[PDB]
Amino acid sequence: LDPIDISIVLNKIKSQLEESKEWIRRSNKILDSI
Amino acid sequence: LDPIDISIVLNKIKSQLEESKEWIRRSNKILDSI
Amino acid sequence: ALDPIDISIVLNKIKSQLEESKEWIRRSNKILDSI
Amino acid sequence: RSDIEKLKEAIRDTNKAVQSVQSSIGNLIVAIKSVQDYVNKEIVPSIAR
Amino acid sequence: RSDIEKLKEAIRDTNKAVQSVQSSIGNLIVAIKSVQDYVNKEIVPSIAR
Amino acid sequence: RSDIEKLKEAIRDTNKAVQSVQSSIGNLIVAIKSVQDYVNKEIVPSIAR
Ligand SMILES: [Ca+2]
Repeated sequence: LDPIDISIVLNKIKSQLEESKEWIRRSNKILDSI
Repeated sequence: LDPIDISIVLNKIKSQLEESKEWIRRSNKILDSI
Repeated sequence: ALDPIDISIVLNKIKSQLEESKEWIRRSNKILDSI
Repeated sequence: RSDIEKLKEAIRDTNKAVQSVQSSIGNLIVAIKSVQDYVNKEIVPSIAR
Repeated sequence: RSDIEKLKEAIRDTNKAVQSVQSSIGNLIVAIKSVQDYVNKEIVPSIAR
Repeated sequence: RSDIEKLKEAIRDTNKAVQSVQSSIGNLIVAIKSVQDYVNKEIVPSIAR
């Protein structure tokens, strides 16, 4: 049978997670300036 | 075999996710009032 | 002879991390109460 | 009405959004657990049979 | 920039971080649904035969 | 502490909650991939045989 392949969606989630982490990094950097 | 059916929980996740979206909407509009 | 799938370790970690997230919100809300 | 009270309410709303996400992640665990159980209790025996 | 302005932007970045998490969960639903559908459409028929 | 310092600590706590959620999602990905791989390497070849 053809294998299940959800790599497209998993790779998308990994990409959105990296974005989420960058925003939190930016938030904390601003808080550090206070 | 009986088919696997997790559509209820997945649509429940979709519901809780829309609630989360509205909470961010409110938060963003209060910050604008500053 | 097919081994059953067992992702219980990772699921239990996700659960613990979820409980850790609830604790951080608890603390946030508590500080906000003290304002 | 004060800026400090506005920030306070904003954070309070962000927290609620995060709480909703926490609930959603809890249900994702159940959904994935259900797939595991289905594979182990239905598909695996069927193939071993 | 003032302490109030800094706090307002901090919370704005945090909300964006939650918004990305929300997107992630949306796609986690899609991935799990795809596994469900693959099991139902490709595996169960095969096993029934 | 001041109101400003309190809002600040409230927002670090919230960010740490988001980070725990980020970690939890990362592991959700791992769990789903494990399911996919199990289907493709254990179930599918079995049915093929
Ligand atoms: Ca409040």
